[PDB]
Amino acid sequence: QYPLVKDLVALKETTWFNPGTTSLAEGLPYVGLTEQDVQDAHARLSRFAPYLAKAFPETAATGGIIESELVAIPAMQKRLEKEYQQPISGQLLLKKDSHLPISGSIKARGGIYEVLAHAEKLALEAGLLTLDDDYSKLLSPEFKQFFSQYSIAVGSTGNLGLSIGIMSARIGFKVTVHMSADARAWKKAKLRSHGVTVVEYEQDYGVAVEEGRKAAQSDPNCFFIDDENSRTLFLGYSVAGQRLKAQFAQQGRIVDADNPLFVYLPCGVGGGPGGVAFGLKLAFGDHVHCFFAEPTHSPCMLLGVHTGLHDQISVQDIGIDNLTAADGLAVGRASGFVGRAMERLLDGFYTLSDQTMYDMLGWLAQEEGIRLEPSALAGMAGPQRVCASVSYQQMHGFSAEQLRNTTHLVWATGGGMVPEEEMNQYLAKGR
Ligand SMILES: *Cc1c(COP(=O)(O)O)cnc(C)c1O
Ligand SMILES: [K+]
Repeated sequence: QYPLVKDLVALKETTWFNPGTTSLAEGLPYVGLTEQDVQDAHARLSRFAPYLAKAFPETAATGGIIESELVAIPAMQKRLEKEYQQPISGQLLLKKDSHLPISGSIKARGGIYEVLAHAEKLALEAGLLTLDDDYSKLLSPEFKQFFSQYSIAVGSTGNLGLSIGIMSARIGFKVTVHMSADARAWKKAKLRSHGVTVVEYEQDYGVAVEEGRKAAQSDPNCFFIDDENSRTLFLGYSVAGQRLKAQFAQQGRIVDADNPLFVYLPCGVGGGPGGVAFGLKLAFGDHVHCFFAEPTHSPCMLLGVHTGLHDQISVQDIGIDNLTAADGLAVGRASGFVGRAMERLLDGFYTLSDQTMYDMLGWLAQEEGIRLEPSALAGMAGPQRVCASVSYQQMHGFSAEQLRNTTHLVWATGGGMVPEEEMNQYLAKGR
């Protein structure tokens, strides 16, 4: 076998288990954020819940908590064991962030949160709002006019654009989304139907984000959503940790030393999976084990963490084209901060090809009736990478029994809003 980086260079599916993981206590100083920060995010989303229930009536029945289902997928589990000839110990579950309301992706967590935090900040500073107000008052025509004086910009592939576009437009902000090549036509149409300005290019994610950042700095009433650097996005994602813990409790599922939880997180820039992993660590401690999953054509986070260069190296530095069917994950350079903040708290990083993603996407639809976009399948290959590795199991001291009592949680990150035509194209690609 090649050394790891040569696998990367060759676009071979590969797996790196992190030999420098630490206890939660030993890792926490390096995060730069705390459980108090995470609880402040929960509290902010709770303050906005009465606004959201009215602004987006699809959330009224939970109102307006933005949360997704946690489901068991034992038919898919058996299918994976059949197709890849590797047993999956324990139970396989799926977290359906693909089916979050409003924008149908994990970006409905961090993207939406960042937009709400920005509105709140402006409204507070204007003297228009206090923390103990009923936030549904923000729906008033006066508030919409207030927010119309401010603009938001974002670069995206873009579930992020979709999330920040739809939320910002509903609030009353002017919003422009700078879209990478190609970004799906349906997403641009969807944004334009919400009164969002979209600016189309023909370079990748990093260029779109760069040009979007440039345009927002030209105006003190324009706020750039910076997915490479925003801790606010990260915190919006991290809210998922306690939400999941509460679901596990409700469902009567134990997470402890004897019943470990392994979580498999698709990774673009790292804010999404990093933020979720942080919230998970605070919720479950040393008993949750987190794995990032990237396309073979975009292994930016694995590359950054493995080499210790983080955002100082890109996939293109190693001759990789950053072209993948997994749009949400087609990020060529890791986060400005997530790798350093989180490496001690991440058990491993792996890559999988577009074809693997497409094959699994079809199997999931066949076995479970759940239809996702290719990006959302990246975690699905994780349980078998982990179960096959004797060295990973020995590294962490996992017994046969602990492995039988493991929960494997695949984090689905997008797909619920993909139109039938595009979904049928996805299904046509798998074998
Ligand atoms: C945002 C996104 C991810 C993870 O993205 P990050 O850039 O790491 O935050 C994964 N899957 C989908 C479908 C996404 O939209
Ligand atoms: K990536």
